[PDB]
Amino acid sequence: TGVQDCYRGDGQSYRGTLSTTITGRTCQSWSSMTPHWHRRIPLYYPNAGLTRNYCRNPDAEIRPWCYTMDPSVRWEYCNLTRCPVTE
Ligand SMILES: O=C(O)[C@@H](Cc1ccccc1)[C@H]1CCNC1
Repeated sequence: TGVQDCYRGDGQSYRGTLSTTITGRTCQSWSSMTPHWHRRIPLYYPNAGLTRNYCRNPDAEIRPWCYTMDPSVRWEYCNLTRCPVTE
């Protein structure tokens, strides 16, 4: 058996609710500008599902990511694995 939650391709299609980074930090809400001010917002990325603080990939990084709630760490890849391509 595989995982319950995972991304496919580069994860631009990911619409799950994972909200922690590879180091366990909490993702910052996309609509919030604190601790990090940014432009990965629906104004610029209207198709990308930038909702709550869920891991997403609006700008075609290699895998899903988020800004973090740690003021010293702007962004990280999320703690999300790639869905098995095969059985
Ligand atoms: O830090 C950011 O907001 C951007 C890059 C950026 C830095 C400075 C100015 C504009 C863009 C990253 C987040 C993950 N993908 C690109």
